[PDB]
Amino acid sequence: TTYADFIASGRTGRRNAIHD
Amino acid sequence: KGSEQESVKEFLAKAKEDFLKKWESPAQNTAHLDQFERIRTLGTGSFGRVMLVKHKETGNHYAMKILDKQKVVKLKQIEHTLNEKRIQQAVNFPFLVKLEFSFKDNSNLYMVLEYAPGGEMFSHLRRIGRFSEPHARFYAAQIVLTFEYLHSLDLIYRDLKPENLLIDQQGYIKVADFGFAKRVKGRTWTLCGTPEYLAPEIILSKGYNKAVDWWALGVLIYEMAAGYPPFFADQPIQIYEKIVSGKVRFPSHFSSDLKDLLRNLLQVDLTKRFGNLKNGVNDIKNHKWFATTDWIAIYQRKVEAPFIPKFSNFDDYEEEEIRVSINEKCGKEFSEF
Ligand SMILES: O=C(Nc1c[nH]nc1-c1nc2cc(CN3CCOCC3)ccc2[nH]1)NC1CC1
Repeated sequence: TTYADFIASGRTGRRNAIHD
Repeated sequence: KGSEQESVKEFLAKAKEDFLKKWESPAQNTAHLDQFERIRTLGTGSFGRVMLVKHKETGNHYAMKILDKQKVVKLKQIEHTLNEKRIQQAVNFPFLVKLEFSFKDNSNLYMVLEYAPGGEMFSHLRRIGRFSEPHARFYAAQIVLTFEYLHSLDLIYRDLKPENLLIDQQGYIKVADFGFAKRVKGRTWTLCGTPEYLAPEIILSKGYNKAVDWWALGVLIYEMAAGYPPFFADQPIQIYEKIVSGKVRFPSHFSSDLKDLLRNLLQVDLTKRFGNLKNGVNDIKNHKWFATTDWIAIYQRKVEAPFIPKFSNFDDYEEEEIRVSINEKCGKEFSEF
């Protein structure tokens, strides 16, 4: 499932902005 | 006509006049650090902790954002930080976090924010998994009205995401963190935002406008309703490939109304993206998915929130005292703060 792929990913915590 | 729309245009006209007086004459140096009892760290940003504080002579609680001046310079965020404070002290809207006080010392800038006991939508969203559409719609509607307000002031917000939306004691949203907000008529070029939420024209170095905020609303609605964003991967670079690919898939449980609103918000073609057309914000407000929404009732907070924060409960941090240097750092850079 897509949910399972998300939860196993590295981007489930708070996401930093990019500053270039 | 449009009796509704005429009442909108008149409210915005008065709001813009309030904003412009404050935009041209910013509040400055309205408190001092020793007036605040520092209770605990609520969270962190790029430039320092955000602290739960109590204003000593009123007993009110605030969230005090600390910004190390040298860290701001080193990240080349001086102008963005000056934008942030100048814009935030000037706006006034139910769903915007208020900048109650600001000041600086030798080491830091301080922004004393209105405190939302519920914390960040992000936390509750990840824990619960996803919001049902009526729940997501409640929040989306507040963002719709807030972007209508900000965009009428020629403000672009540029960092919509659940991390930046606070839940107040009544269950309503307050938009926090104006670090990338900018007052611009016409186009701008800064590559800034959060990868999952970047509009395609940003990734493509194309020059862009307020329409990036409407694309970002599409991401937020999707993430609230799905429990994951429409474009994700382990590396931002793979995220950007998907965003510009022109492709998006919706969970099987998205209503067809929801899918239609999101196809017009997550439109890579600027000329077809909702919010950016001839009717502007009203192609969103008058969309099917929002048919049950009483926009005025939302604004004056008459609608019952689907979720009220549990009336201790913070993530623990190691807590250290603020170190103020003996010499002023970066004084000229932040003179107007
Ligand atoms: O400006 C911010 N926050 C706030 C501005 N005004 N009010 C806040 C605020 N920030 C808060 C942070 C928490 C921490 N919780 C941890 C567990 O999950 C829920 C949040 C709780 C209540 C909070 N209220 N930035 C966020 C902390 C990094």
